[PDB]
Amino acid sequence: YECYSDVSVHEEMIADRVRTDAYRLGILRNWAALRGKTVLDVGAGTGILSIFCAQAGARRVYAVEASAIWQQAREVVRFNGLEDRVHVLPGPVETVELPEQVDAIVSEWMGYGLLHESMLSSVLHARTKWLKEGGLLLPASAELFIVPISDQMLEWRLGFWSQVKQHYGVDMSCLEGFATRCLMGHSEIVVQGLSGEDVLARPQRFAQLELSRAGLEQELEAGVGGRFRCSCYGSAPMHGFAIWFQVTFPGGEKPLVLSTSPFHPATHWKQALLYLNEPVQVEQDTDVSGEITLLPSRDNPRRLRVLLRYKVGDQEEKTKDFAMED
Amino acid sequence: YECYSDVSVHEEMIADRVRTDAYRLGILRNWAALRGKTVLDVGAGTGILSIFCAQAGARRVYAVEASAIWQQAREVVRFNGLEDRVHVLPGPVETVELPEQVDAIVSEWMGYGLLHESMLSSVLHARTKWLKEGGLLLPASAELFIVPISDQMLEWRLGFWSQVKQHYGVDMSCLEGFATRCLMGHSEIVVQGLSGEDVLARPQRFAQLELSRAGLEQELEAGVGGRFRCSCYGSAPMHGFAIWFQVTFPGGEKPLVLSTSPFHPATHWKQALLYLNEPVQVEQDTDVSGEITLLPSRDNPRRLRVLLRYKVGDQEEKTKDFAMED
Ligand SMILES: Nc1ncnc2c1ncn2[C@@H]1O[C@H](CSCC[C@H](N)C(=O)O)[C@@H](O)[C@H]1O
Ligand SMILES: Nc1ncnc2c1ncn2[C@@H]1O[C@H](CSCC[C@H](N)C(=O)O)[C@@H](O)[C@H]1O
Repeated sequence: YECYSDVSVHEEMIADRVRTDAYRLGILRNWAALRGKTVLDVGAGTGILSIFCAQAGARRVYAVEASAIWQQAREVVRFNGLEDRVHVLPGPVETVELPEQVDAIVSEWMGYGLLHESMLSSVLHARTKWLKEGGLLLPASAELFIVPISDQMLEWRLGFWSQVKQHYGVDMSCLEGFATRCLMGHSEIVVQGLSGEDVLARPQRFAQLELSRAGLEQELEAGVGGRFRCSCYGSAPMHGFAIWFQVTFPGGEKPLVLSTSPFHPATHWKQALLYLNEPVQVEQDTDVSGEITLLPSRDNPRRLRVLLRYKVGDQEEKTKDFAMED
Repeated sequence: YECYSDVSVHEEMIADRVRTDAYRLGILRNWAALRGKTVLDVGAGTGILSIFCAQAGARRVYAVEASAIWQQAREVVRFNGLEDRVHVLPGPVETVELPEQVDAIVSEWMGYGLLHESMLSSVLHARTKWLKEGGLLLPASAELFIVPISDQMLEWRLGFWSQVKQHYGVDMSCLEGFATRCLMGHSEIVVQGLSGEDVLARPQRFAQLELSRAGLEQELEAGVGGRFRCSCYGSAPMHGFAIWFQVTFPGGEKPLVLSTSPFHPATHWKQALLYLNEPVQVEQDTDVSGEITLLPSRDNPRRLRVLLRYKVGDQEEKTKDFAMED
């Protein structure tokens, strides 16, 4: 059967060493709590996290996987001789039947912008249904950050048309307006990796999601987020905002943090970019504030929508609402 | 209006210096034939080729463009003060009405694998309808090449699963079979850029398309191509074949060749790859032969289909038919 996408998606995740080592170490550092205990792996994929749990000493791991990759998970487990310790089960976690409640849930559920097409609702469903009172959740929480940015690659693309004269003796500088409207004037969230120098101010946490928190499902439906305020470092053309997340694994010891910040090593999640309609020049101490909400799209409840109200310096407040890139 | 794709596509073409300089110089080297003459630019895009023709001395250029980018073409021409020499006209070349027959047609019509979603039929329609007897076609011809290849990036992806043990202490080598079926076992043409070291034998020309040739439209409908034979250079895991094209501009003087070969500087066309179902080991002097045809797909006449019958060394003849990547 056709499976190009199957392999590519899992290759990308497992090739993401930042992600995979964070889970590797985040699970292993909890060995004392996992040794001789049971684990549910929500969305086991190739089974890698389930085998990490077994390495950490778990007696039984339930590796639940909804798509066809479950077949590969079964094979990886059998091949590593762990079929008596890791039970790969097909189908959605919402309807899986387990022989027992579990001591722990592990899951990599995070989407682009944390919440775009994420498995969070499934993890919470599984927590409610299958996790023992006082059970371990790995990771245990997630936090969302926002900061104003100047995107060097975007700047290059905006400038491209004025470079045509130098290359080919045809003046196309008149197309800057066009490029700006097309590249910035849309209402789509753009997934792109930034570096530290693109960041124009101190990043601000705008949401914290404690996965054990009661009523988190209802919060996610209504929208998560809040206000933010920061001050710019120097002269720059601000292009908009970047948002990203981190998730935290409890330690034995200090917690382990898997971060997708532009200051930290790159991951496959990159960051989620929210472009203004056009650049705005900022200076040292330019105040930038706003209010942001992440919520389900109307027409597709799995698709991320962002509501943003913002103010840059002395410019009037502006609204720009986004929906995730196709 | 939403125009992200508009700008990106044209940015990519104009940013492709190999392509754009080839047209720049290919047109300019024909200055003696263009000076004081008329040109039809089929699919003018941003108008760049039309302005090249004006620089070459054309009295009048008809810049015909079917999509919304015509608006930008109009602006570029007005901005360069050439509205009296370059006439940007909206809509498909098939229904454009010109005041006169033209002395020359210029067009960049080539698709991936030369013929995937190409404008060749439109160029030939325009040639028949609008070009004067003995008129100049730029470029004048196209040639197609095939060679057996070993794709280093594919090899890396095939090997990936056996590297997991080293990174994360989980053995996933058992997934090689899976990766191979998924990455090679499909029937899609893959667009990817190769280097000279991926090429396993002397490339063979398998088709030549003379754009003035009578009945070329009927050839394209029936399928273009032919047999080929070559001999491998050394020990390698052969993954399949790469195909590519060149187009030729007559000189004043020697012709100018725009090539998309893996031995030549990279272009946005890259090459079109035809993977075997699994790798085959070849050695010095391993004979590789076959027959290849490029033709319209059944369900979408603009989509490229490739019929391939091939024989590697002592292995029996095999058929594998492909259709272009979604
Ligand atoms: N409701 C659900 N129940 C079970 N599996 C699900 C699910 N929703 C998504 N999935 C699966 O969850 C996986 C998430 S990707 C993470 C895979 C693996 N745990 C790893 O870390 O490498 C995908 O394979 C997807 O098919
Ligand atoms: N039948 C047709 N008539 C007119 N324009 C067409 C056409 N089919 C495709 N096009 C246009 O032809 C262009 C080809 S891309 C090449 C654009 C430009 N000449 C350059 O070299 O940079 C696209 O803009 C496409 O919209």
